[PDB]
Amino acid sequence: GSVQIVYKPVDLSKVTSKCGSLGNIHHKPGGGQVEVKSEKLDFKDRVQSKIGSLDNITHVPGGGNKKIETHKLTFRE
Amino acid sequence: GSVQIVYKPVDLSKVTSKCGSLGNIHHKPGGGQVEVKSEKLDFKDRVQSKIGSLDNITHVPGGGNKKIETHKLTFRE
Amino acid sequence: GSVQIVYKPVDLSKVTSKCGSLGNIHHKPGGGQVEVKSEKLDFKDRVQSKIGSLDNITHVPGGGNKKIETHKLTFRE
Amino acid sequence: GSVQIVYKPVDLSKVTSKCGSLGNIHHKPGGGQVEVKSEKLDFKDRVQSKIGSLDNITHVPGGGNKKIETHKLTFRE
Amino acid sequence: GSVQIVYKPVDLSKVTSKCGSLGNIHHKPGGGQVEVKSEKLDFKDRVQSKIGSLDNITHVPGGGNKKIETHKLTFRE
Amino acid sequence: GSVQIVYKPVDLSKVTSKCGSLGNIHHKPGGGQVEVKSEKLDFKDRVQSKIGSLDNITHVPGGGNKKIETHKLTFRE
Amino acid sequence: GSVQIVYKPVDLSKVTSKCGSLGNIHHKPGGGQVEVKSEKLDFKDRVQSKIGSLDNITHVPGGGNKKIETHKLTFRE
Repeated sequence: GSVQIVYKPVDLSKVTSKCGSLGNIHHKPGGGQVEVKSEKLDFKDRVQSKIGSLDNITHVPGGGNKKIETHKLTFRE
Repeated sequence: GSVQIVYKPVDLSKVTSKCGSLGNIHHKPGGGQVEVKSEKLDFKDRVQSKIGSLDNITHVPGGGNKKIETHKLTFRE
Repeated sequence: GSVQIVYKPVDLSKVTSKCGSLGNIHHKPGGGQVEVKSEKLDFKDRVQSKIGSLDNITHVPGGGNKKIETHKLTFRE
Repeated sequence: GSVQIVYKPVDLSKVTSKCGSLGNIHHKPGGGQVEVKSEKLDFKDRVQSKIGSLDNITHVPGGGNKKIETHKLTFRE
Repeated sequence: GSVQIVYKPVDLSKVTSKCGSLGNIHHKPGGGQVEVKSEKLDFKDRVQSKIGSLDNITHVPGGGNKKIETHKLTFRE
Repeated sequence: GSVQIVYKPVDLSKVTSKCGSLGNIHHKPGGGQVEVKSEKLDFKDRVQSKIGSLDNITHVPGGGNKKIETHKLTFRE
Repeated sequence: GSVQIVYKPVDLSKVTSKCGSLGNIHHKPGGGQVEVKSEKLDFKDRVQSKIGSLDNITHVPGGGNKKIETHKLTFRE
């Protein structure tokens, strides 16, 4: 009683982006006020806590393109 | 009772980005005020805590492109 | 009862970025005020804590492109 | 009952970035004020704590490109 | 035809201020951004021009009290 | 036709200020950004021009009190 | 036709300030950024021009008190 498994994922994908020009991009924030009053914090296992923040990203890629691919062959006899 | 497994992922992907020019990108923040009053913090295991922050990224790649790929063959007899 | 396993990941990927020019990129922050009052901190195991910060990245790569790939064949008889 | 395992990852990847010119990149921060009042800190095991910081990176690579690859064959009889 | 003029201003004024204590006075500004683009300026005769300014007075007198008094006898025959 | 003029300003004024204590006075500015682009400036006669300034006075007198008094007898026959 | 003029300003003024103590006065500025681009400047006659300045006075007198007094008898026959 043979088990024969044949995983053959072929992937000829493409992800592609032509641009002429990005040009004028002003990002001109006027100041903030933030206040946070915590007493106790217990974080445990897997955490990300951005607590009490005032911030400004200006993320201008020259085409940001992204491809994700997850293959998984679990087997249990 | 033979177990024959054949994992053959072929991947001819591409991720691609032409640009002419990025040009003018002003990022001109006006100042902040942040206040954070914590008493106790216990972090444990796996943490990232950006607590009480005032900050300014200007991330301008010449095309940022990204490809992720995770293969996994677990087997349990 | 033979176990025959054959992991053959072929990967002909590419990640690619042409640019003409990046040019003018002003990042001109006006000053901050940050205040943080913690009493106790116990970090343990795996931590990253940026506490009480005021900061300014200007990360301008000439195309930042990135490829991740994780293969894993666990086997338990 | 023979166990035959054959891990043959072939990887013909490429990560690539042409640029003409990066050119004008001003990073002109105006000063900060930061205050941090901690009493006790106990860090343990694996930590990174940037506490109470005011800072300015200007990271301008000539194309920063990065490839990660982790292979792992655990086996337990 | 005699002209007899008799100016007799008597002034027994007082201006007065008792205080116990002034005590805690925090003046904690978070930073600014100002931009001014003038081409031509011609000022003439009597001017005060504070142009393009970012500033912070903290004027804490121990009682500031002020008395003005202007007398004037013009005469034209 | 005699002209008899008698200017007799008597002035018994007082300006006065008792204080116990001035005590805590924090003046803690977070940094600025100022930009001024003028082409031509012609000032003439009587001018004061504070152009393009970023500044911080902390003027704490021990009672600042001030008295002004201007007398003037013009006469034209 | 005699002109008889008698200017008799009597002035028994006082300006006065008792204080116990001035005590804690922190003046803790965080740095600035100033930019000024002028082409031509012609000042003439009576000028004061503080152009392009970043500065910090901490003027703490032990009571600053001030009295001004201007007398003037012009006469034209």
